[PDB]
Amino acid sequence: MPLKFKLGPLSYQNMAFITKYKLYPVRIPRLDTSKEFSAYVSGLFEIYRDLGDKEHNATVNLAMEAILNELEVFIGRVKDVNRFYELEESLTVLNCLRTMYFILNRSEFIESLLNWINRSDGEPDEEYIEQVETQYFWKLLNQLVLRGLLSQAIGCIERSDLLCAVSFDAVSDSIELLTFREWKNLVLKLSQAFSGELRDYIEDFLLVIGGNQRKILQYSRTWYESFCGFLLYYIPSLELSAEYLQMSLEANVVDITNDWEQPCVDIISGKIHSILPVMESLDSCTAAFTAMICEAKGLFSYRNGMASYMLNSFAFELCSLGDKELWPVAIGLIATRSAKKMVIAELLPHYPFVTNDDIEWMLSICVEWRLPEIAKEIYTTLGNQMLSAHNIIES
Amino acid sequence: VHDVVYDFYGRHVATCSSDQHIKVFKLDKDTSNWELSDSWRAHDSSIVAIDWASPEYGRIIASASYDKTVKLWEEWNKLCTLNDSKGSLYSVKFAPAHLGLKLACLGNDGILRLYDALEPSDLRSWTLTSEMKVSDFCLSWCPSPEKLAVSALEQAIIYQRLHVAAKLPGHKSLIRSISWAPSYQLIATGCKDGRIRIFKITENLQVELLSGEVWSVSWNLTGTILSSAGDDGKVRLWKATYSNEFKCMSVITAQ
Repeated sequence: MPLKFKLGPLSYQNMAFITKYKLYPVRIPRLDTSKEFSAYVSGLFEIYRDLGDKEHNATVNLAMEAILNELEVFIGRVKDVNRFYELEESLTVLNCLRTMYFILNRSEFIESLLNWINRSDGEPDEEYIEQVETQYFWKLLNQLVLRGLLSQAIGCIERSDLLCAVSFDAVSDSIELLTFREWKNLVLKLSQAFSGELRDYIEDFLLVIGGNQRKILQYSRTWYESFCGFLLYYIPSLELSAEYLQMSLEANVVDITNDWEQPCVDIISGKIHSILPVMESLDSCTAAFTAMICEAKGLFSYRNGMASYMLNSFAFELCSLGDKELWPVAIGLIATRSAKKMVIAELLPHYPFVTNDDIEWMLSICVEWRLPEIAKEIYTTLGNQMLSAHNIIES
Repeated sequence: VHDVVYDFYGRHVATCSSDQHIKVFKLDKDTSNWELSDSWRAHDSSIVAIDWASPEYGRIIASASYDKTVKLWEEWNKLCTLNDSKGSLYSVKFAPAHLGLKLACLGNDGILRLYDALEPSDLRSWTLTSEMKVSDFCLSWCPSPEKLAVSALEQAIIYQRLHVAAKLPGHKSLIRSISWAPSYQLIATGCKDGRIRIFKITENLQVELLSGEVWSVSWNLTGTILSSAGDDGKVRLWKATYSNEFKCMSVITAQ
């Protein structure tokens, strides 16, 4: 049988007539049916419109807050799933990009780290209870200390503490504790001061809290658990970035499975760009908008710039979407000055205007963008509906 | 059922069934179902072509059938009738409003008819024909330099100003759809040799080709998402990479 497929504008309607005689209307897969997504866009676009402007540093990192927030919020609106899964995933990738180039001190950074790490849909919860000594406890004990999850760690230690308690007890006094450098002293004083095969597992654990690279790789189960571990327990510097990230990757490979893990590596590597083509695949919108921040911090209609490309190609999504309240975003984003003019000039035609206010706006454009050909004809639909009225009042 | 089209906005949709009469639907701004506006029997041979006109003038439909005719229709009710052909017509499409209101058809014969409807009164439905010459084929217009692409059996030509100016190389079999990128401009075709080709024209020609038999190909207005549909029994949609090779985003099955 011979299919056939005609296109838009969508807002959920493309036709698929075939062959017997049925007419099949159909939406563009993964297309965002407007939703509360309509609200999210504008919210970013306000962050966008607010940035027109050291001072640049601070202000940027702030706008990152804005953006990050705006996405955390939209993600809720959704939970209350596909669209949720691949949204959350954008978040963690993007929850990374902040921790690495948008904090530069000592307090806020660790938070974002821990944050970025555990918020990444990783929950041993059913398995905490599936462990309730032996091997399994030890592996887990440390995995918690790695992901910075200290209160959890302790909680699960409460199991069999009783029966060198003098050190155990002490360790908890220290784990409860985290200048921090003074901390690591106390942690080692104890490691060195320091009956069976269990007695051995114990020294290990002390090395993990002390930051024994070889060991933060022993009880680490995923390249990022180590990466984090190091940062938290070994020595916290970002100038050691590239080396923390290399050791970890030789130890335990990365998942091609989850389309989030790889991107964050590239974030830690400096190779940013390799983010944006993945980002789009998840949500074209936020990708276009992370692209921009990046550029902030740091006749040719494309390959003008890489960030200036997901902008214009995101605008062109909305102009085939139909949301009358998002065009002020399209054209807002879109504004070479003579080129824009020719682009605006073929877009404005398709604006779904209704209110006199809507038209009050559309004109507000023609003024600054000088598209007189565009108003003249408007005047004719407007002029016409008026005549239709007169012709009905006289009757 | 050989064709189905859209108005300038996306509300109505005209369909020429297997049955000589041509339906026209529209969906309610209230609930999304597709409702019938009118249905009437014009030509005798199952219609194979259809287009809507630009609203710069009003609301009009052009049909094309194997009764060697093409007719203009307003609100519906017939206006004018074109019977220059000595052979059935296979395809029809209104030129882009940007030039005005002209038309172009193609049929079994080989006559590239271009009926231009004009007048300083601006409102007359009078139409004289400017035609020049080169089974299954079709044709497509370019929106912006008055140019249109044409598909014959296994061939693909590009005319300008009726003055040939470029041909599209490749098709190893009978072509089936021709679409001009809404805009350098680019064209797409659904060949029978079982593959989709995207050619890129500047000011010359290139190609970026992706692999049953392809049948119908479509663009949208922006994001320039292409539509391959074929005997595979599915529909695929393509976007452009940062570097212009097209890649498939997602697929729809009719298993």
